[PDB]
Amino acid sequence: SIPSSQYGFVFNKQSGLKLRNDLPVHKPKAGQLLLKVDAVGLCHSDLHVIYEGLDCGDNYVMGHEIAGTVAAVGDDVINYKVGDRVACVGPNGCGGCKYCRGAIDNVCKNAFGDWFGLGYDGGYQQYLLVTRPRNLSRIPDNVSADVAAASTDAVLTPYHAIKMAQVSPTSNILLIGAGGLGGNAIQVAKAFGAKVTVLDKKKEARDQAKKLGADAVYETLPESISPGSFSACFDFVSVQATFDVCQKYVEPKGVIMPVGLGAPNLSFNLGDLALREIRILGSFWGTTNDLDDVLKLVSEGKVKPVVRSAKLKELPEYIEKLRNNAYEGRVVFNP
Amino acid sequence: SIPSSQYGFVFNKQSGLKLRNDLPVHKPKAGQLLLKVDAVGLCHSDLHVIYEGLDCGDNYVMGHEIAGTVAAVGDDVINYKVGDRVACVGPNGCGGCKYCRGAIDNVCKNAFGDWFGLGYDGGYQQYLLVTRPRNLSRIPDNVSADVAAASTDAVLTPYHAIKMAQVSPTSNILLIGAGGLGGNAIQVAKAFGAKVTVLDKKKEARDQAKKLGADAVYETLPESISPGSFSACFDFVSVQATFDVCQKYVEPKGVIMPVGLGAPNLSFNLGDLALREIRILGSFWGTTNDLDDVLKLVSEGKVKPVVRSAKLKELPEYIEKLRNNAYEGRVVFNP
Amino acid sequence: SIPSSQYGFVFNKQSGLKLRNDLPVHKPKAGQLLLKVDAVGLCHSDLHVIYEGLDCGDNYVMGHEIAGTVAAVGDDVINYKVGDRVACVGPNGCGGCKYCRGAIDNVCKNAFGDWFGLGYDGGYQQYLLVTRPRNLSRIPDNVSADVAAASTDAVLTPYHAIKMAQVSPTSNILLIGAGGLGGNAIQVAKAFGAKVTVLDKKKEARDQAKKLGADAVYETLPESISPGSFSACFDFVSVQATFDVCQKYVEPKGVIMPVGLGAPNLSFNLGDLALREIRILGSFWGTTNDLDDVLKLVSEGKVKPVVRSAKLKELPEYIEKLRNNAYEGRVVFNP
Amino acid sequence: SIPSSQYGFVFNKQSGLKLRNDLPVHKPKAGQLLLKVDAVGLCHSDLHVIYEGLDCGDNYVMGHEIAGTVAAVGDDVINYKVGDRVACVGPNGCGGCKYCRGAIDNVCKNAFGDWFGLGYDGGYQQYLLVTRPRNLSRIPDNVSADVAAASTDAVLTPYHAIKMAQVSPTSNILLIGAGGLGGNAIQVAKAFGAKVTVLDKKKEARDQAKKLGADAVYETLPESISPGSFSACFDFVSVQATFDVCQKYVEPKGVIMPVGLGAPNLSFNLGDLALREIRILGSFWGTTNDLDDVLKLVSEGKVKPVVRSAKLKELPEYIEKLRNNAYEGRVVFNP
Ligand SMILES: NC(=O)c1ccc[n+]([C@@H]2O[C@H](COP(=O)([O-])OP(=O)(O)OC[C@H]3O[C@@H](n4cnc5c(N)ncnc54)[C@H](O)[C@@H]3O)[C@@H](O)[C@H]2O)c1
Ligand SMILES: NC(=O)c1ccc[n+]([C@@H]2O[C@H](COP(=O)([O-])OP(=O)(O)OC[C@H]3O[C@@H](n4cnc5c(N)ncnc54)[C@H](O)[C@@H]3O)[C@@H](O)[C@H]2O)c1
Ligand SMILES: NC(=O)c1ccc[n+]([C@@H]2O[C@H](COP(=O)([O-])OP(=O)(O)OC[C@H]3O[C@@H](n4cnc5c(N)ncnc54)[C@H](O)[C@@H]3O)[C@@H](O)[C@H]2O)c1
Ligand SMILES: NC(=O)c1ccc[n+]([C@@H]2O[C@H](COP(=O)([O-])OP(=O)(O)OC[C@H]3O[C@@H](n4cnc5c(N)ncnc54)[C@H](O)[C@@H]3O)[C@@H](O)[C@H]2O)c1
Ligand SMILES: [Zn+2]
Ligand SMILES: [Zn+2]
Ligand SMILES: [Zn+2]
Ligand SMILES: [Zn+2]
Ligand SMILES: [Zn+2]
Ligand SMILES: [Zn+2]
Ligand SMILES: [Zn+2]
Ligand SMILES: [Zn+2]
Repeated sequence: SIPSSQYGFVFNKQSGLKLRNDLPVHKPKAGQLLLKVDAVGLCHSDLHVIYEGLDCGDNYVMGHEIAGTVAAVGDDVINYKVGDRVACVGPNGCGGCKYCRGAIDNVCKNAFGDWFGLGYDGGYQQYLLVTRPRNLSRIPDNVSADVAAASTDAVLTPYHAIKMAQVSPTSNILLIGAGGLGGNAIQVAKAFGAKVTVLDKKKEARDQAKKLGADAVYETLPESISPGSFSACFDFVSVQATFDVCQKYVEPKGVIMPVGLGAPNLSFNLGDLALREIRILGSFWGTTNDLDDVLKLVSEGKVKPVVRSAKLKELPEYIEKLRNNAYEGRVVFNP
Repeated sequence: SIPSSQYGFVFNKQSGLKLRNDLPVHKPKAGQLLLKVDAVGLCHSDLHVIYEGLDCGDNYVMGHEIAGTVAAVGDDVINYKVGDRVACVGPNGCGGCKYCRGAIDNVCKNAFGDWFGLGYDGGYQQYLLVTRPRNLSRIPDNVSADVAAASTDAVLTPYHAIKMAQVSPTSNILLIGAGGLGGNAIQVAKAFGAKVTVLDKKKEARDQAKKLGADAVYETLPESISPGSFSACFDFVSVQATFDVCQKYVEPKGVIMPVGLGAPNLSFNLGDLALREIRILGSFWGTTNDLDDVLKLVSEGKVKPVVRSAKLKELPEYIEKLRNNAYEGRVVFNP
Repeated sequence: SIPSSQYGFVFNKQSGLKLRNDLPVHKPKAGQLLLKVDAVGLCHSDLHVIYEGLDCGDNYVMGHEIAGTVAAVGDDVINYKVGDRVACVGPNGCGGCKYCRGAIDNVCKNAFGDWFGLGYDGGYQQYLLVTRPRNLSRIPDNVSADVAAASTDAVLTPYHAIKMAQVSPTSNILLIGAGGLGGNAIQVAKAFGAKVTVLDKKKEARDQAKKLGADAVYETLPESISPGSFSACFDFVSVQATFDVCQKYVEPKGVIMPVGLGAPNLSFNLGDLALREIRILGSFWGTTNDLDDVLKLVSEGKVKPVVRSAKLKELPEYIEKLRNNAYEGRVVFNP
Repeated sequence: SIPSSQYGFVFNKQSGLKLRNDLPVHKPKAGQLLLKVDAVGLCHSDLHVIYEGLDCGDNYVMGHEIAGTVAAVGDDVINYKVGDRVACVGPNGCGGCKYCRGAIDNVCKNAFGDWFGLGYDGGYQQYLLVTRPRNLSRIPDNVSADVAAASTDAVLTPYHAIKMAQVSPTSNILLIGAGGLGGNAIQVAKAFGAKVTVLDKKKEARDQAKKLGADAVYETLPESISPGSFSACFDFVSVQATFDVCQKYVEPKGVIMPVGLGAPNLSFNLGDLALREIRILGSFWGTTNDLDDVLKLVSEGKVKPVVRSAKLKELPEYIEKLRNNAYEGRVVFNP
């Protein structure tokens, strides 16, 4: 049956993220549903929230890569039934604004500060109350919870960005960072037919980037590669040093995608951006529609997320390891 | 008759901009044509180059807003003939690469730095040798040399940016700076149907902005105006302070156009740009096709450039005035 | 107060459109609301349903240009309150599908056959039950019901089409038909900044087109006009003769918009369409977001719908006049 | 050495396509070059010209899929050298109009009726005079002349259309016709990552379609496939019946690409195109930039044109087999 209480990690600004053993298990009201978390991923963004002032709100269960099984549905829920395996659409769009009707519910202003695991409660618990079921994607039968969870951000974000940049078979792109996101960016990009060059400061990540399909992998681009030669540069790190590499190597009218959140601000050379018409396109998570596209690509085997799983109570240990860039790929937790 | 020597203003990194009374006038070889300058405009970019280290080559006659009359055509040229009134397409693209064949001849790599008045010789002289006649647009009979001169940049640049921003009747835009480019941007934007709000530190510029069609003008945007409510923000100043205004007032997925070149670098808030998918689009001058459109808009009266003229030998006195923001609109010179 | 029974014109396949005196006044369930019709427009499409046997469904109150005031809201409805003046979004999207969330709720497969007044009940009655209020747009205070009504189709449709064609100040377009939609297409197009040439076989319509802002109006295009010289051709008639005019005068890569529905099938010259890459884009009504864009353009005075009002009971007399192209612009009715 | 006379096939409205053993060998004038034809392909289009009067001009050497080696260069030709292996860009744009500058040199008006082998002389000869060298693309060393010839149209045309339709990894497309163009369209579509369904009346073609990578291949779509379920429908046949299939199976807002020229006219159901906003996009050959993209994709092994070669003098025989749809893929000839 479904318990009266549960354990989970709650984030509070004065105490950080804390394990709580006596959390309530909400019973879904009309239009809501209860999701039993099967897998929740750890995104590097949680590190920015907890340790670097990335402000998303206060006192909420973290964990935004959520995959679970419908455990209970409130009155009026007809689209979902207990037993349905689903993954959460991070942005948690309101569903009624011009954004949520305009194919871009990821930037819904009403939902700003109310994202799953980033403002609103997330997956670092046993039972998640979903107030808006519209923000759910059905997980295909052949896709595991662990992979589905990673798919909601580690894959979704790169997919959304790559789609936005309109990558194609004539694309010659550069990806900076081959971690959780970068690793899936490689596979998504290859699916679009692009040539992919990867940069990463960690040898292990570089080795993995190669196994995943990257056409070229380096720690530092050789002097032999020409500046202003890439059609698109996706920066999954976003510190000034990496942004500078993108601006140097992107071709005229090419695009720079600062997906990474490694700094509060970044500067660009104005004379260069203007005269060569470089485009800096912000990209955030992904849309409800994108998620459906994504789970389909994973299901069909085009994207295989590097995932490793562990018990949810081991989370603090893995956060520490992540802080030290001590592992490759993604790690997901089973509550 | 065509003289064998001329006067003009030559820019050198060591001696700045200097008047030369012994510049050479060369009959055009095959493929080339000699243009007699009728009007050449003074753009603020010239101030950046002469006084602020904006790197635009060395050792060439300045003046990049050029309108004139063909004085001689080399053999092989059959697209133009003596007497034709034409305006120069600044970027001076090679016309044979993938950029030039791809509707973006303004970002041609082969020709990077080979720009009229900003790398290659320009209009601050009596005769300009044009080596690539393809980079000329016919001036309509009812458009004066003075107006056509201003149109090649002051009107062309903002037209190119607005067009790139896909401005429309549903647009709510903010323009910062109502000088040479700004005043014309107001008119172009109104032609596209946008609502225009202008910011300028100088009363005279605000008044002109208003006379030209701006819906609202201010020295300081009222703090009560909702942040993130403009679909596009065109910054024709580009210093850190104005860029910050753009990022604060641009709506989600909206666009920031840093057309101005007032600083070597500009920084943007990373979390804001990413989470709200803000776009920063570099825009440079205009294309050959763009200029034809611009000259048609001007001939039709949709854009009426604010212009006043003087003898080219008065350039020094006007450079100082523009440097002190002493006049409104554009100033053009007649050699 | 709210009456128990009402009058309205119900459409049935056996007996056509007949006036009823015993129509119930539905009490809105949860999530629904009751709209008191203040103004309802007569569209030419209604004639296709009544006389050309255009199958939209059967046994429903017609009238799809709807404007009114909220008379009652069921439980749960909080986005609307009795007294709110709103206009119906014709397509009546379901809201949950990928089309409705994808910025294109006008083609929602789920709501096919359930559009206001064209499958589902409409505005040719006193009180309309609104099952899905997401399909409503608030009417600005300075916009009358009568004008709002015409805005939901007469204006909305050509707006949506014109926007799709990406018209701009460089566009040279041709519109065929200056009636309900045509007259507004003229205004919306001028707003977009395009030069507009209009064709209409009726002098009174040509006279009005000129008054509305058309740059040139004719019955037949003069020989002086070159073929393939229009960037876009909007056909609000759509019979083979008018389509032929479009394909002959549209320029290479240009677009033809068969907005009109005057024929079951139309043919195009394949050789011409392929070699000159002509585009034929289908356009249907408008989206919820389009209507907000539209009502705003009207409130701002950019579009002044030629509207004339009469009492709903006079509908029959007016349908006959429309059948005979006896009047110009739109006629809307006050219940 | 270069002979003073040659043989080739000339088309005339009166005598049809006839072999000539006394054709002159043109000496290149300045800016022009002579090309030694290494391989020329037979496109079904040639049949329409010979037998069905698609009138492209008169008295010209046919054969528009051209690959060869520069035999001679006139004075001033600098970008090309004797011995350079190049493939002709069919449309043979003028290079100086707004279309050629606007990334669409394939619809250049000045060049209408002056295309390689279709108005202007083509490849069914030994030495072709190229009056406009801009319409050449370098053949990579690892691409044979036979394959390159096929790439100038059999691959280029479908590449252009597929690029235009913006196919992607989430695309579910239908291709009708698996001949010369069809077979390559399958390969190009896969490189873009789309799911492909092919239709061909001929068994051998279906069998080849399967070997080329189509996900599903049929003679007739099984009743188990839902109408309006394809994102894009490419018709490489274009007879009323195939178009009808496209209109029935394309999903809302989907696109129909009538690339085939199997009929002088085609009709579309207006009610259906309008309500489901179906798009019909004309597509013609390819652009100079498209060919560079294509030869690169071929060189990279992503597209392997099914090609079989024969002596040019055997052309009369193969034209007959093609009329009889007797062989699969493309057949190219060696002069
Ligand atoms: N824009 C969005 O919507 C969005 C969504 C998810 C994550 N993110 C951001 O993306 C970034 C990465 O997420 P992640 O989970 O993949 O982190 P990760 O820990 O899983 O992987 C990080 C990788 O970056 C590499 N790296 C770090 N600094 C580098 C440098 N200076 N040069 C080269 N390589 C470097 C590391 O070696 C590591 O392999 C984070 O900053 C996160 O906040 C953004
Ligand atoms: N991207 C391009 O291709 C391109 C082409 C031309 C010019 N530009 C750049 O555009 C900028 C303006 O060109 P211009 O000739 O119009 O300058 P201008 O001197 O003709 O007009 C400048 C205007 O900006 C206003 N202004 C200055 N600082 C301001 C501030 N902090 N806040 C608000 N308003 C301010 C001034 O009062 C004045 O009205 C220059 O930096 C120039 O280099 C760029
Ligand atoms: N696609 C859509 O979503 C949509 C929405 C509404 C209406 N429509 C269609 O648009 C068309 C017009 O609607 P309306 O209410 O504005 O019609 P209308 O009666 O209000 O105006 C019709 C005008 O077309 C002119 N006209 C008719 N035949 C002509 C011809 N052969 N040549 C030149 N001019 C001609 C008439 O003189 C008249 O001025 C109808 O066919 C309607 O079904 C389509
Ligand atoms: N628009 C352009 O720019 C362009 C460029 C080249 C060719 N084309 C046109 O494309 C068409 C095909 O060119 P091609 O060289 O590939 O022809 P092809 O002879 O090489 O191959 C034709 C294929 O179509 C199949 N087919 C014919 N009728 C069919 C039907 N009713 N249903 C299903 N399958 C059918 C045949 O079995 C054959 O496999 C021609 O009409 C040609 O004119 C257009
Ligand atoms: Zn994340
Ligand atoms: Zn929302
Ligand atoms: Zn300038
Ligand atoms: Zn170039
Ligand atoms: Zn209607
Ligand atoms: Zn829907
Ligand atoms: Zn062909
Ligand atoms: Zn041309």
